[PDB]
Amino acid sequence: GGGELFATHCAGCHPQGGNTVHPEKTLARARREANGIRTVRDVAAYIRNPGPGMPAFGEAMIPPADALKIGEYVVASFP
Ligand code: HEM
Repeated sequence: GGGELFATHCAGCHPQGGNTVHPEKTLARARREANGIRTVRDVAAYIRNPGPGMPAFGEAMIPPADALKIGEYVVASFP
């Protein structure tokens, strides 16, 4: 499940869709979209080449199908 993948790999730094490292860059829809992360595929692609301070999630670690599940959970969970 997308929710479980998020809890495992992302919730530590993005609890409830926030950001413990860079306060301004939360997962809230308006914030992420202002930075070009709008679609499920945008989220999936972003984790492979993220911004400073965020570890990169390669395809070997998180296969395409799972990256999409994470994206599906992110867009629906954080308005
Ligand atoms: C696969 C799980 C994760 C997802 C889905 C995710 C997703 C995102 C997204 C969409 C953004 C906003 C990008 C922007 O607006 O420019 C972001 C930013 C960020 N994430 Fe994550 N993240 C994940 C895991 C992590 C982890 C584990 C950490 C903490 C070690 C982390 C730290 C950050 C930081 C520091 C930023 C700011 C990057 C910058 O300053 O450009 N993220 N993340």
